[PDB]
Amino acid sequence: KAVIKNADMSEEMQQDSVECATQALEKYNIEKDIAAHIKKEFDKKYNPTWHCIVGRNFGSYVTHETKHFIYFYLGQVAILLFKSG
Amino acid sequence: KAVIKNADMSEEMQQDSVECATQALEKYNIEKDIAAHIKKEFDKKYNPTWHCIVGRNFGSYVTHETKHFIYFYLGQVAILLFKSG
Amino acid sequence: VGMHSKGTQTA
Amino acid sequence: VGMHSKGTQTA
Repeated sequence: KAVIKNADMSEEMQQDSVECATQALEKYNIEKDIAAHIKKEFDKKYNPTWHCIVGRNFGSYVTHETKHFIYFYLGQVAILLFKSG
Repeated sequence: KAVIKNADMSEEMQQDSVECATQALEKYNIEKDIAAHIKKEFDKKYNPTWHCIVGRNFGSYVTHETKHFIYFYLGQVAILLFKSG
Repeated sequence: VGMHSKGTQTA
Repeated sequence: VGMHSKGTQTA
């Protein structure tokens, strides 16, 4: 049930984003742990430094490296994932 | 009404965060704009690169530069502000 | 590396 | 240039 709202990344990395987040929602209930899982997977796979926010109510303003930004919904939870540093 | 929950940052810079966020909450109604305002002010004053999340429900896992992290509440909104890159 | 700022808002 | 990871969670 993935709705990508904003993305500056390749399609493959987008798809990896969605699937990594889906796995994290299957495994964890707390937003922070879901975010931790995603962030850690991405630092491992794609190199640091990634940052992830998971929640139903937030606004953000962030800065990211070219081609390394995604903001999408999975059901009712919004997920922001991006690389910086 | 600032409740600092988690901080790795000088006291002065902490107090600047809170004041900056208070001014932002007076001025803007939308979380994203509040975050935008705070992030932008911090890039100007303390050099890039800062990132800011403002909301009533989210979890996060992020990485920051030593002494450049704060997470606090201001009324019913939580604010995450940190520097990386 | 190019750096770009972005804002997001849940509805 | 030390880097540290942190998690946060709203109530």
